[PDB]
Amino acid sequence: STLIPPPSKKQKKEAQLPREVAIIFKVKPVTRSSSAIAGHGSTILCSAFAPHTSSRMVTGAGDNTARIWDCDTQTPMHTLKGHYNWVLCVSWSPDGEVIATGSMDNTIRLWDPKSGQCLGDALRGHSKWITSLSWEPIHLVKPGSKPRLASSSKDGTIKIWDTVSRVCQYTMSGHTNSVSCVKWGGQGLLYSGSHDRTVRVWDINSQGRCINILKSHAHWVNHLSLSTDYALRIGAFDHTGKKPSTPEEAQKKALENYEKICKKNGNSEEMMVTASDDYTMFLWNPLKSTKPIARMTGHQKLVNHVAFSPDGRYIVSASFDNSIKLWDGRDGKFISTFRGHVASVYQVAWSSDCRLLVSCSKDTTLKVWDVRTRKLSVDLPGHKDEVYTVDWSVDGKRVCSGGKDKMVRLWTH
Amino acid sequence: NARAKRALVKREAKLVENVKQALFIPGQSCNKNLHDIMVDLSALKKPDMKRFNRKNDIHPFEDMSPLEFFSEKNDCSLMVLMTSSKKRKNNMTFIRTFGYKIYDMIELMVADNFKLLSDFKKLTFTVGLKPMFTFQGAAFDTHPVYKQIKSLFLDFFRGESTDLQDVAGLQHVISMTIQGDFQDGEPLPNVLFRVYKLKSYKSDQGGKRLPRIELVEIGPRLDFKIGRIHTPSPDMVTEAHKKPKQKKNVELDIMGDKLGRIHMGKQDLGKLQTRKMKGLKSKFDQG
Amino acid sequence: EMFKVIKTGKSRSKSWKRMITKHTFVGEGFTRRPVKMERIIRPSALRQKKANVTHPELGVTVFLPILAVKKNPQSPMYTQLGVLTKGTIIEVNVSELGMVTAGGKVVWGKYAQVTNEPDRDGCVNAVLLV
Amino acid sequence: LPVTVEKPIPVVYDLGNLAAFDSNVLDKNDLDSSNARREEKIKSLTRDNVQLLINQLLSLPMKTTTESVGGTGGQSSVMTLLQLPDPTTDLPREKPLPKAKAMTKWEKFAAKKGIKPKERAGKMIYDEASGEWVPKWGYKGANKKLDDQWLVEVIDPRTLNRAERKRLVKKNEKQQRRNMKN
Amino acid sequence: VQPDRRWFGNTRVISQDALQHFRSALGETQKDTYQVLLRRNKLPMSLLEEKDADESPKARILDTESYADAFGPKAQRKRPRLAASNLEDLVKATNEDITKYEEKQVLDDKENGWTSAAKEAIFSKGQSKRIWNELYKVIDSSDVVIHVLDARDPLGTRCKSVEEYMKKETPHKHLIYVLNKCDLVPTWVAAAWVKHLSKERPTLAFHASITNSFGKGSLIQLLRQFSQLHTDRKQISVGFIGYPNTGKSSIINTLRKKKVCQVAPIPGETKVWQYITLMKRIFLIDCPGIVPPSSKDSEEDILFRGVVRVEHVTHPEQYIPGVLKRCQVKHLERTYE
RNA sequence: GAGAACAGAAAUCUCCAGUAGAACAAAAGGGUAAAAGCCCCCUUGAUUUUGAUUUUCAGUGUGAAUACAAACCAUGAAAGU
RNA sequence: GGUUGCGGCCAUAUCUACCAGAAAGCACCGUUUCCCGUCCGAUCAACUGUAGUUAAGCUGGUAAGAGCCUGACCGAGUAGUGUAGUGGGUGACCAUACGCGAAACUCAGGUGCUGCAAUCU
Ligand SMILES: [Mg+2]
Repeated sequence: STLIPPPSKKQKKEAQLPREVAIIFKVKPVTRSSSAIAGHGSTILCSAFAPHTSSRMVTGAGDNTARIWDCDTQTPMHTLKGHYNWVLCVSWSPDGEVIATGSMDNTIRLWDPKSGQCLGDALRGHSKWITSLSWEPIHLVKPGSKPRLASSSKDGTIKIWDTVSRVCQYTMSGHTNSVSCVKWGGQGLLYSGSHDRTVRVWDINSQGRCINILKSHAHWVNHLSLSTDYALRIGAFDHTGKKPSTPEEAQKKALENYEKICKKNGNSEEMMVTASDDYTMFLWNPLKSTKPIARMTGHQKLVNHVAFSPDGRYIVSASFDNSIKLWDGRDGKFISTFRGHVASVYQVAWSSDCRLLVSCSKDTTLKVWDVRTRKLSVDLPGHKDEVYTVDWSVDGKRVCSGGKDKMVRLWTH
Repeated sequence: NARAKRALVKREAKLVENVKQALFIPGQSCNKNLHDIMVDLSALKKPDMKRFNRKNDIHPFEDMSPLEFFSEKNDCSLMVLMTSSKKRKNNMTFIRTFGYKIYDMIELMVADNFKLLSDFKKLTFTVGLKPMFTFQGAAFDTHPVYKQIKSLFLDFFRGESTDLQDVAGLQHVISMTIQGDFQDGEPLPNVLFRVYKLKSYKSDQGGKRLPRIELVEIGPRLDFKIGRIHTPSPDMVTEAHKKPKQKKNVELDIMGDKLGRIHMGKQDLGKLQTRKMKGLKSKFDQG
Repeated sequence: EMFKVIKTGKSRSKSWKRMITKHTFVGEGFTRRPVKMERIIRPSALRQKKANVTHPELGVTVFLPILAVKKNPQSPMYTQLGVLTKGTIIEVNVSELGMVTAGGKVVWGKYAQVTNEPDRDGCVNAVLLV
Repeated sequence: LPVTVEKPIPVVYDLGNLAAFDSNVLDKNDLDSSNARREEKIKSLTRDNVQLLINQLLSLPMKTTTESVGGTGGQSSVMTLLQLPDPTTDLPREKPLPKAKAMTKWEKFAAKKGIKPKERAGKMIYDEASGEWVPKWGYKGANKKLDDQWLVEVIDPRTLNRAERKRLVKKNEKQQRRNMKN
Repeated sequence: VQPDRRWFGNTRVISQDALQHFRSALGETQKDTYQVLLRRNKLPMSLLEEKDADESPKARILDTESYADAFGPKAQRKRPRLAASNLEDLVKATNEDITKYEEKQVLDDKENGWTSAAKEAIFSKGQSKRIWNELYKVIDSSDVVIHVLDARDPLGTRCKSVEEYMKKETPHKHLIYVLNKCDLVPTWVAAAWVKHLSKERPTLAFHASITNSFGKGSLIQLLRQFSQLHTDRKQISVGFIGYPNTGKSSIINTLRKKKVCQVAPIPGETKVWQYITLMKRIFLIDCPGIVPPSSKDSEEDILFRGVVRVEHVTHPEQYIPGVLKRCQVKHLERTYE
């Protein structure tokens, strides 16, 4: 090993002298690993902590049987079954009353957390494998009604789903290529990326009618994201994790948590961002204008992920150049470039306190950065192969990760 | 056979020597209170410490051979023989060795006012931490006898010479002070060995990070009286201080580059005389 | 072979010289020996600072700098001379491949064995030793 | 209450031994054994010295490392530790340095000739007329294989080979004892 | 090759903290001109490379529409890309392009049908790869290359593109500057030249002559220091390089205090390199003058530099006017007279 | 000591007694006690590099040994070894 | 004051024969579904506390019991031992001094204390 060169003898003589006397809510960072959890014999493709508690968690994989996990015991809990193809993606409802996942097969299957049994007949209609999912935010939802579940597929069509009737209340085919992702914003206007090098805001309130079509990327859009996505995903589940006493209380708490972040500038205008393969990223304010507020750029290779900070003050994105790049959340201005990964980054998840950002890459050793110091915090080796996915618990008590090693691993302070 | 090789490597002059082992030797005259003071001093010396239940009649000032023999048989270069007599009551003859040969000797008889560790507050005292030292008085840096006592206490209690240390391990601080200043040629004032448990509290008036310090004595308390002394011969002083020893205009530049330097000196250009070209001379002209 | 008999001087009788006829990793700090002391010769055209190491895992192949000649069979004095000759092991900068050993100490070098004969082509292919 | 401390003579510091020394004159009256307060003044002086040492030790640069799981002896990333300068207080050596080196009558002859140190590459060497390597030392040896062969084509020759091996071993032990003599 | 855990045994693994330390130290790499490298420690430079930037080269457009859809019988690119936002902006961009095109045409023999006469071969020197191979040989064989520069015009004597090769392929080489022929220029001019070139190279002053000469002792002490810096090498070779007729052979004869190398005013006197010894700890070397070809070589400027022998020029008279461009009229009047 | 078909003073088996005149390469000799002795399970290492000496003369950012120190190794739950 | 876990001193703590242990806490105990290992569920591993026992281990008390330990200005500043002087003698060696400085023996005493957390009529 090439150890750091020993200090010069003059440096030791200087160190011998007296020196440098001068009379003149928070999440604990993860720093340690946990026992591996054996499970289905296939590489994990996705993971998502339960919004209401870190003890529950679920992960997809190449095995058809999704496996919920009891993080407190690091043991399998009520393994899911029914799919006949790979579980390409998984997502929890913001209320937490129902789970949703997207199989490589066209079928989609809601699940009940209390037992893991499938919630009715599998959703169907897509001509190609599911790409992403986005539950409707609870604050938009009226009390006493289950949130709608957005869906997307490689064909590029999107079909809003009514979870109660298990039927597609709406459908669209405005994208000529695959929809890389979709998200349900809190303003009531849908947004989604596409492989056709185009983005199209949609107004679900107007029977799904389209209203705008962005067109600035030189290459296909990837991983569309919004500053409000954290509040829209957590479902008004504060870090304490207490369940609201009534559904109307849940609606009020969700509207309050959304207004707290939407009005950071004194006005309700959530920021939006869209990663692209052209080594560029663009801030977006679709309600304000059809053109980007700024053209973020600098990565030497295609960005693989983007994630707004929970407060929205900062933007960050994974890249194939092995150097995550922070950006300002208000204007997209460059801040600092993280480094250390030996291989292309895949995805990252912001800490609930916003002071840290867990990350993973094709290199077996996932890492987490302390954004406040703009420097690496602590490496997290242990995975035997690529860490395809990582996620942070909403309370911050624990972190989970998957990979090609077929050995799920949890992490906590 | 390999197990003997490890003991031989332990009994060898390593370039970075392991911390010297201690071997207290109770005396045939030793009083039970002296044995208690010995156990109290040994408790600070753990884990590098040893004991011998058998009583002994060692006379280090009259015959050093048995001490040199036991130091080799036990691989404990340090030694502290307990002793007592009608004159040298509660004697404590500390000893040191270089190569198992005698290096120096000094008497440190305990005062009657000694207090056992049990007669103090029962604060936690983690074993194996390196004690801090806080010597007091100018004589320690000048008087040869007090300098020898300081070097002995440092070699005995410094512990491992680690290149790095946690702040959490500073749970205690050894302390010593001479019994006042004395004019040259006066009898040496008795040494006052002391120990204290560290404490910390928020300052609010001396820096955002520096905490206020506080001390709570834990003992053992002792007030050694100086007696007979012996010093190494000068050749031993030279052999014992040699560095292991295991470059001009060269240095290891940061990033490991071995950048040199030419250090070119001043060079006046006025010594040179420009060629007297025909076009520069004023003797030729036209018009 | 492997030692051409170079001849020198107005009368080519002793010739006092030999020269390698095959590729060699002279090293970054070569600083050619003065010709009067120069018996062996490793001409720069035959030298190479890189080798086309291929990683059996993932099927990937990447051109990487050579680092050192570790073990040359057949009189490893050739390994002292840096000759590869279709089988010599050589250290390589594997950092481009993203290898990372357990414990977080990222790898940046790994052994590799040349396969193609350097004499028959200018490329220096090698299979990575996983 | 304040952590600040000062003396007319600045305290000497040795951060490598975690030691400090105070040259300031002691008060003979406070140190008298008869005084009931004698312990209190010594305790206050030790507290001031420890406060000065903590003010010095806290200023030292601290190491940091990202390694946290599977470190053999590395410090935890949450942990931080002072970079102690090497001690300035020289102390006597425990044992004389092992300077009793000897050429053993061979290194001089090697310097006198072109002989070079052994490659130290490995004991293993391929066996003749066999599909598997037979190490020459540290394991089943081909040199001892001659005793195991069913026929030698020539007193038993294997006993002569064992006698030659014992003769070489005794010659090596004799050369070692002869080098021990010097 | 016997099997072993080595070869499939790890060798160069390094902690990430050392990588972060080298990344933090990459900004402290600035070096004084007196400083000279002796060894470059092996580090994973590829991980420490890729400094922050905001350029983001062009995206791989071929992946979406490589050749067929963009054009050809299929011609699936029905519409132009980027959908220009407005006709008024279109007219503005067209007027701007027309103005830029007119400005480009404003920048500038065939009309009569005559063609320029073929260039004389003498100007090609020193091309033909011979002196270039000799230069590469003396550079590889020299522990410390040195580059002499004419005092009359050191900036025009520079052998650019070669110093970059010495910096890249052979970082250890020092390539110290030398400034000979100080006697032919005013001393303040040489002082300003050494002050300007001191930022990069020592630019030690010199005036070669077997008779009395300036700076021989300073250059000798500098060579002795460089030999002291390479005690492990067992000696330190040195090799003069520069433009033809730079006095390298004269500087070597001055360092030897003897007419060792042949020396003539004609640029080509140094037909081949020859080894030389002094103090037994260092070996002088020299190569024929190098002339890095470039389109800006401005042949007449090649002649004013002395690289070409004037005897072979087909039209010596046509170069006369340019000599007045440099020399002051008063000197040409006083000299001739 | 009490005993056990053949079996007795010497076979192998059982219970109560043992500071260990057990086997620890051992020599003066201190000493090993849930071992440093007996039984059972898993295993390479003559691995890589950083410096200071060693002679060499394609003397070489090491081309190779000696000593230094970091990775890697085997084991255990770990301390640690 | 009893007791469980971790301990410090390491026989004032160990060995032999009896007696007591009210309440509380080990332990003995009952079993082989499961993890687990032995020829043997004897030890080891596991099962709940169920049928019981203070019969043992264990905590205490007794004994002209065996060893051990403590301090006394007890031997004793004694014996032993280096030191000077021709002080006596051919001399070894003997009295005179201050140093280092014992032990057998004698006297009196004892047959475990002590820290942390917890619990108990
Ligand atoms: Mg010339």
